[PDB]
Parts: sequence; C-alpha cells; structure tokens
Amino acid sequence: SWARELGLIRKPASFMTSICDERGQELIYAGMPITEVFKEEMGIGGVLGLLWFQKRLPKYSCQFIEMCLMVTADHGPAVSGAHNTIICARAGKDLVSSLTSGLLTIGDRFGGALDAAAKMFSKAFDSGIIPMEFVNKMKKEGKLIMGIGHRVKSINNPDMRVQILKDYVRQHFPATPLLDYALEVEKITTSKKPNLILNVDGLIGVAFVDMLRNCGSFTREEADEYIDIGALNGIFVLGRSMGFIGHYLDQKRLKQGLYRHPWDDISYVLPEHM
Amino acid sequence: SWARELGLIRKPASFMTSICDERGQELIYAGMPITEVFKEEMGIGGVLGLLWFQKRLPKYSCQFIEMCLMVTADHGPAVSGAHNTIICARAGKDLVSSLTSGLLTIGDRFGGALDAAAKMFSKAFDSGIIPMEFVNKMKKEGKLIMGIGHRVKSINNPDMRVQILKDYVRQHFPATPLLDYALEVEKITTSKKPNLILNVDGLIGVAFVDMLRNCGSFTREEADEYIDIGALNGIFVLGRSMGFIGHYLDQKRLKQGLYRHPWDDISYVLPEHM
Amino acid sequence: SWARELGLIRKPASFMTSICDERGQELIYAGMPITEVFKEEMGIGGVLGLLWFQKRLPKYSCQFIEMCLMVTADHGPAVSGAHNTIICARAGKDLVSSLTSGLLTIGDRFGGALDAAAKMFSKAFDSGIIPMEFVNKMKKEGKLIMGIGHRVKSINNPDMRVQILKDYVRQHFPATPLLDYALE
Amino acid sequence: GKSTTLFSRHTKAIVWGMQTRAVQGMLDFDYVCSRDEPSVAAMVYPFTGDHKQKFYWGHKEILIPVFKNMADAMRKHPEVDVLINFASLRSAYDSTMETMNYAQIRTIAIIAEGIPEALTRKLIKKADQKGVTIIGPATVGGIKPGCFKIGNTGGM
Ligand SMILES: CC(=O)SCCNC(=O)CCNC(=O)[C@H](O)C(C)(C)COP(=O)(O)OP(=O)(O)OC[C@H]1O[C@@H](n2cnc3c(N)ncnc32)[C@H](O)[C@@H]1OP(=O)(O)O
Ligand SMILES: CC(=O)SCCNC(=O)CCNC(=O)[C@H](O)C(C)(C)COP(=O)(O)OP(=O)(O)OC[C@H]1O[C@@H](n2cnc3c(N)ncnc32)[C@H](O)[C@@H]1OP(=O)(O)O
Ligand SMILES: CC(=O)SCCNC(=O)CCNC(=O)[C@H](O)C(C)(C)COP(=O)(O)OP(=O)(O)OC[C@H]1O[C@@H](n2cnc3c(N)ncnc32)[C@H](O)[C@@H]1OP(=O)(O)O
Ligand SMILES: O=C([O-])CC(=O)C(=O)O
Ligand SMILES: O=C([O-])CC(=O)C(=O)O
Ligand SMILES: O=C([O-])CC(=O)C(=O)O
Repeated sequence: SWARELGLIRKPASFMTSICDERGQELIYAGMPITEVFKEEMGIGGVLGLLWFQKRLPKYSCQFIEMCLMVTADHGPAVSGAHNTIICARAGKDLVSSLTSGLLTIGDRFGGALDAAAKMFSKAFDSGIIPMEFVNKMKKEGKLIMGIGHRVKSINNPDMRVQILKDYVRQHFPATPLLDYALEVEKITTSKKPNLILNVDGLIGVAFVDMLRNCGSFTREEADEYIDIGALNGIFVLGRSMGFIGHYLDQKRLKQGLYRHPWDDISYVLPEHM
Repeated sequence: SWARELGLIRKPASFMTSICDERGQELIYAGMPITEVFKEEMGIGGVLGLLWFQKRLPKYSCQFIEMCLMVTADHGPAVSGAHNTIICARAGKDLVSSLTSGLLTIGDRFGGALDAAAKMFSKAFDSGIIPMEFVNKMKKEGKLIMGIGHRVKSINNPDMRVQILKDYVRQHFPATPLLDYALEVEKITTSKKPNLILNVDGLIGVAFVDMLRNCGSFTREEADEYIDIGALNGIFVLGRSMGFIGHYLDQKRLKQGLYRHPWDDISYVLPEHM
Repeated sequence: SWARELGLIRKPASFMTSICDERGQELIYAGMPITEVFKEEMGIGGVLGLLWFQKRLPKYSCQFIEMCLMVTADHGPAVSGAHNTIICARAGKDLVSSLTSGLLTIGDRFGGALDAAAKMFSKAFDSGIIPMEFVNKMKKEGKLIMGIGHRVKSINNPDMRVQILKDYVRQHFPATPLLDYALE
Repeated sequence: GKSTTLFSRHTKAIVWGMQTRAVQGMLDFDYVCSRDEPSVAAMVYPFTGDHKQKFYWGHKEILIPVFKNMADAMRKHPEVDVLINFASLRSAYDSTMETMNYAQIRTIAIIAEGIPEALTRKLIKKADQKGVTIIGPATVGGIKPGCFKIGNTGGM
C-alpha cells in the first residue's frame, strides 16, 4: 500500500468493470452521478439503461423498459419457477434461497421465449425473407415459431397486455420495422388457426430489439451484441423477481407448512431387481 | 377431470396464493386487473405494492419504492455479491447462474443492514426509550448500531443519496416519527465521531418502516409483520439485481476470461501431517 | 511479480485456507499427499475426514461416514428438494442448476433434523439430566423432540436403515454414551 | 348446577388436538344437517404455532384457526362452550383441569381412554364444583342428530 502510494510499483488489475464507479464523492453510474440520475427524473428504466447498456436512453424507452418489467412480473403460481419459489418458501428457507431456487428455472423452456423470439425474428428480418416464406421455412424444419401461440385468447379477444405494449410501441416509437414484420407473421399464423396471436413473450422480444436498433445511441453492432449476450433474459429475470418475492412473502404470511407431494401423483416405474 | 367438472368429488387444494390470478380474461394482480394497473399510471412501485403487500399504495409511496430501488442498485464491483457475479460470469456461465451466484451472498453481513437497521430502530422506538439511552444501551452490550456508520462521507461531506431520500421523505411523506428518532440517534453518534452518519441502509430501513406504519391500509400488525417476514431484504435483493445483471452483461461484453486468484494472495496454513 | 520474487515489498494475504495445498509436486490434502491417500486405502470417508475435519480419522469411522452418506442418499421424489430438482430438470435446465434449485431447500423443515437432532440431544446430555426429565422438559415447552418419530414403521416393524447404522455403531465403535442416551 | 340442554344449532366447540379427520367429520355432519355455522370454532394444538387449517364446508373451503394456547383460543371466541378433549391418557387430566378454569366452557367431552381412576375422580369432583358436565371417559362421543356430533361418533 505504501510502495504503490508513492508509485514505484506495477500491479496488473483484473475485473475491468465499465459501470458504477463506487468510490469518490458520489455513486457515479455509467457516467452519470446519482444526483444527476435523480435530477433528470429517470425512473428505473433510466438506471437500467445506465447500468445495463451504459447509455442514457430517451424518455420513451425508459418508460417502455418499465412497461416490460411490469408485464413480465408475476403470472400466477402454476408456472414452474413460481412453483419452485413456493416449494422453497414452504420449507421456511430465506428470501434469497426461495427467490434463487425459483429463479434457476428461468432457462430455455420457462422464460426462454424472450431471447429466442427476439433472435428468431431478428435472424429472419436481417436475412430478408417475406413473412409468407418465413412461416413456410419454419414449418419445413420442425421448430415452432417462438413467441407466437397462446392457449385461450385468440381473435378479437387479445391478451390485453400485448395490447398495452403494442399501443405504446405504435405511439411512442419512431421507425418500428421488426414489429411490423412480426405482426405480418401474426397475420399469417392467425389465418392458420384462430390462436397463434403474438405472445407477450414474443412482442417484448421484437419490440425490445426494435427499441435497441431503432432509437439513438445504439449502432448496429451493439444492438446485436446485447441480444446475443442476453439483455432480454435480464429483462425477464428482473421482471419476474418481483413476482417470485411476492410469492415468497405471500407463502410466508399465510403460515403454510412443508410440501410433501402425494404419492398418487408420482407413478414409480422402477426396474425389476437391479 | 370429469368427476370434478360435474362436481361429485372433493379434493383439498394446496398452494393458497393470495396474489396474481392468472386465469380468466385478464391477468389480475392482487385485486386489480392489468389494464387498471397500466391505466392508473402506477410505476413498478405500484406493482410492488400490489404483488408484495397486496395493497394499492398511495402515489407518494410507489415513487419512494422506485427511489429506494434506484439507490440500492449497483454499488460498484468490489463488494461481495457483485464479486461473485463477476467471477461466475467470467467462467462463462449464464445470466441466471451468474446473478444467482452473486445473489446468494445477500445475507447478514452483505445486504443485511436494511432489515437489521429497521428491526433495531423499531425495537428501540416501540419499547420507548430516548436516543441518548438507546446509544448507551447498545454500547453496553457490544453490538454497534446497524445502519449508522460510513467509511468516508459523513458531516460537511454528506452521502448525497441519503440526502435525496431524506428530502423525499420530508416533502412527500406525512407524519414520519421513526425517521425523526433515527436522526436524533444520528445527532448523538455524529457528536461521538465526525463519521457515523446515517447509511443508505439505515435510512431506507427506517423510512420504509415509517412508510409501512404511517400511510394508510397497514394497521400495525401488518406493518410489524412485513418487517419480520423480510420485505426489506426483498427491496435490497430486487434493487441490487439490476446491478448484478449489469455486471454480468458488462463482463460478457469485455470478453473477460476465467479468473484464477493468484497464490500470493492466499497464504495456505495447512497442518503438519494429519 | 518481480519485486515480490526477490522480496522487496510485503503484501497482506487474505483467504487463509487451512486445507488442500494445491501447488507443489503432489496435491496435498489436509496434511497428507494424494499418493498417501490412495496408498493407505481410505475411501471417501478418509478424504471427508481430511477435507472437512483435517484429521486422519480411524478406519471404523471413515466407513461410518460412507455408511451415513449411503443412507442419506435419495429418499423418493415426493420430498421437497427432489421435487425442486425434478421441476428444474423438466424445464430442461442444467445439471448444476437442477441440483442447485433442489439443493436450496435443505434448510430447517427439510433436511434440518440431522443438525437439530444432534444439537438437542447433545444439549440435553451435556447438561446432564435423566431421559425421563428430558422428555418432560420438551413436553412442557412445545417443541417436539427432533429426531424421534416415524410416520409408518416403528416398533417390531423397524426402519431397517436405523438398524444397520445401529448395528454398526454398536459393533465397531468404542465408548458410545450419547447413542445410549438417545436409545433411552 | 349442570345444564339440561347441551347441544344446539348454535353450539360451537374447541377441538383440543390435531385430529383433522374427526373435525372434518363434524363439519361434514354439520353441513348435511343444514346448519348455517360450523360447529368447530378453533383447534388447539400446543406443539405448533398459531395458523389456520383448510377445511371443507360442503363444496366450499373454509379456514379454521389452530391456536397454541387455550387462552387465546378462548379470547378470540366467546361463544364456545364445548371442548372436545382428544388428548392422550397422560395429558387429558391437566388439559381438562386447565379448561375448567374458563367460565364459558359448559361441557367437556374427554375422548381419551386409560386415564387412572384417581385423576378421573378428581375431574368428577372439580366438574361438580364448577358445574361443568363431563362426558364419561373412553367414549366415542355423543351424537345429537340435527344439531351436533362429538368427533368420531356415528362414523363416516
Ligand atoms: C361434430 C361433427 O359432426 S364433426 C364436425 C367436423 N369434423 C371434423 O373432422 C372437423 C375437425 N377439424 C378440426 O378442428 C381438426 O381437429 C383439425 C385437424 C382441423 C385441427 O387442426 P389444428 O389443430 O389446427 O392443426 P395443428 O394442431 O397441427 O396446428 C394448426 C397449425 O398451427 C400451427 N402452429 C401450431 N403451433 C404453433 C406455434 N407454437 N407457432 C407457430 N405456429 C404454430 C401449425 O404449423 C399448424 O399448421 P398446419 O395446419 O400447416 O399443420
Ligand atoms: C499533532 C499530532 O498529530 S499528535 C497530538 C498528540 N497525540 C494525541 O493527542 C493522541 C490522540 N489519539 C487519537 O486520536 C486516537 O485516534 C483515539 C484513541 C482518540 C481513537 O479515537 P476513536 O477512533 O474516535 O475511538 P473509536 O474507534 O472507539 O470510536 C469512537 C466511538 O464511535 C462508536 N461507534 C463506532 N462505530 C459505531 C457505530 N456503527 N454505531 C454506533 N457507534 C459507533 C464507538 O462505539 C465509539 O464509542 P465510544 O467512544 O463511547 O467508545
Ligand atoms: C370400535 C370403536 O368404536 S372404539 C371403542 C371406544 N373408542 C374409544 O375409546 C376412543 C379412544 N381414542 C383413541 O384411542 C385416540 O387415539 C386418542 C384420543 C387416545 C389419541 O391418543 P394419541 O394418538 O396417543 O395422542 P397424540 O397423537 O396427541 O400423541 C401422543 C403423545 O405422543 C407425543 N409426541 C408426538 N410426537 C412426538 C415427538 N416427535 N417427539 C416427542 N413426543 C411426541 C405427543 O407429545 C403426545 O405426548 P403426551 O402423551 O404426553 O400428550
Ligand atoms: O415466460 C414463459 O415462457 C412462461 C410464462 O410465463 C407463461 O406461462 O406465459
Ligand atoms: O453492506 C451493504 O449493504 C453493501 C454496501 O452498501 C457496501 O458496499 O458497503
Ligand atoms: O431429513 C429429512 O427431514 C428429510 C427426510 O428424511 C424425508 O424424506 O422425510
């Protein structure tokens, strides 16, 4: 500490951290200090733009980040991750262990339609196919279109939270091509069946890629980097953390005991005599 | 499914879930549908009130929850949990495994001053002792006052995000007694040492207890329930998740390699032969 | 790197690690190299004695640790942690994320009877009371005795893995008073 | 001064013990006799905390509070006058004597079997002093059709 204070030694640093200068007079975020964060009245969308992307996003995009963190909150306790959070909360664990144990389900099959429905429509649009041949290409290869398909709400009966995001994108975004492409794929697949409307998990993906590569400060190689890196997995995990902590506090407030999962729902299929 | 649809059989349900009715026409949060949530212009503070506490919080308190999630975001990468997120992200894992591996550090020594600083000041205020006796009651038991004490910035050098939160809980915030108590304890301990200002961890604890028990819709056996359940560890974990996902995306964007922690920083102290 | 090589600048090292000297010719476990681990024919009970306790345990208790890791293996998928592992594995996740999501249930209500049933009987025996006063003390305070109680199989219908472990701690095992107190 | 009526369609009870099959049988009987209110107001189990048990009122699911002490079971419920004592043979005596220090309890059904005769005579003596009518020991209970049924009597 003294040979480096008077500066007669070299030590190579790791942990390069282009975010959150913690030391000094203020919490500098990306480049913006914390008093400038609260002075410009940017919400949590502004600090998600600062921490995650290191860019002061325009004020129509911070509000869309808060919208897509409000729709990807809790979606009932039936789903697999909220189920794990409840099972871990009824064992009386912790907030962190319960949220964490339910958070580790968010992978490819649960909650992996944000990133897959963004990557799929981005790879279809950047190559340049008409949607009428993109649908036929997806039929010839197995591989259902990620982000299209609902179980009940079909036609003039929408998801009612894909409506809110679709109207916010249609009003407060300039230059929205990828949403138009995904809505043409919706126009075809809703002719295939009364279902197959755009999901919430697909419209947040295509509107988030649209918001990255359409608004300012993102060129084309950053807005295609943050989709490969997984900023949309971040959007889903940070959105669903409120739902999983809500389930933890709820199952901890109802004072419910350990789960045991009845044997008549199990059906052991063991070998003969190993 | 047929003996229940015509209703000739009983089966006791588990998983009580007083939150997030997922099925039916709209996604209903606590008692409010999703279109009323987006129509009444409540931010993520309003949906934290709806999911976590199941009460429509007044508009000065949803903005305070958004503010106290903005300050409990990233606090630099040297701290223990963000260090674990960086280590697990440089090992090329995943977003959820990295954020999870860093999130499982949020315990009692890292991130457990929110809840301890709220429980300590609530136990000192609900018992009824003057702050000049509370400081001496702590000092004669060991146990430093949690929530009070900074390393650098205290007096004629304020914390600058204790100040913004304190201005908000003085303007838009009716009848806040425990904050006044905690500032009296600060008035004593800053006369002890020029340090020992209120932390951010102490001020969000006491201002959140005052937000619970001083606004409407919480009586005093719910505002004393949610502190014991851990609804402040939820605030710290959900706030710091943005910083941990920011560190994940950042270490994935710099293309950093696997960490190895050099042997000159380790000092093995193994036994002789056992 | 060069000033510390010739030693011209001291540095305080953290992470004190009294286990597993990884560098050198042999991977030295607690104080014993890896060739002495494999040559002396200690199983994984010996390396748990070396890693966890940093002692070379006697050979009857290494086999006891292998025994009590064999009985505390799977106990059906209905229980809470194996349920979380199955729920995370059926989401197609990972091995480490599935094991981890099911492992984070090992707490107090599931899996927390080993440590509580050891602490309870050890605090009752260290104090020095007769068992008939211990049962009545637990009855007077709420607090069911941890480590006592089976749903199905108890008396002349035994548990049959309490019996194998009980025969092992009776046979190869000198001076066992706390088990005798627990059996009273 | 013992009572001359015991059970009615306003009679509620406190079940001492986690005997959810007996309580569910009583609630099913009170549904099938077209009562308007469930005749079990609370349960008392001294080995667990205060929570709520999820029971069946016909098709509907109701919640019956399980307490830890008998005192706060009496304090939240002033209309309770019956205690059905499902304790063992070595804990029915002190739980019954604890119950007869509450004034609202007008009858105690002791379901246990094997209480010693001296402790039972002490129970008879203090019940005649307090005026509380005790249902004779090692019983199954007593059923009043249309009004009230004590635990496992009748059967399914
Ligand atoms: C009562 C009486 O007298 S009988 C009356 C008449 N009797 C009859 O036989 C009528 C029966 N008609 C039916 O409804 C029949 O069940 C059927 C066969 C027509 C139903 O067909 P569907 O279920 O729509 O077909 P399928 O389940 O394969 O899916 C429909 C399409 O949606 C598409 N699709 C499905 N899931 C997805 C997804 N996740 N993403 C994108 N596209 C999808 C598929 O590509 C499929 O296209 P295809 O038709 O080219 O295969
Ligand atoms: C010109 C020249 O330079 S030489 C002049 C001649 N030399 C001298 O005068 C010598 C002067 N000596 C010093 O300055 C020394 O630093 C000392 C001995 C006075 C040390 O003083 P301090 O560091 O303030 O003592 P300490 O670390 O215990 O902190 C003071 C208080 O803060 C309290 N405190 C600390 N943290 C907390 C906390 N989180 N919560 C509540 N209380 C806290 C401590 O309990 C302590 O309380 P106490 O005074 O009742 O015991
Ligand atoms: C054909 C016909 O109709 S039947 C003929 C007539 N019918 C009758 O007489 C009805 C007889 N009723 C019965 O037999 C009933 O079973 C009853 C009411 C006696 C219930 O008796 P039990 O099941 O033994 O009581 P219970 O379930 O509360 O537990 C008994 C003991 O185990 C104790 N215990 C339970 N779990 C633990 C544990 N982990 N650790 C330590 N102690 C424990 C309990 O504390 C309790 O202790 P206690 O005896 O000091 O109170
Ligand atoms: O996000 C997902 O992929 C799963 C989910 O919440 C849903 O059932 O809609
Ligand atoms: O302990 C915490 O809460 C984390 C923190 O703010 C710090 O880096 O000191
Ligand atoms: O140790 C435990 O509590 C878990 C256990 O045995 C069980 O499967 O019931």
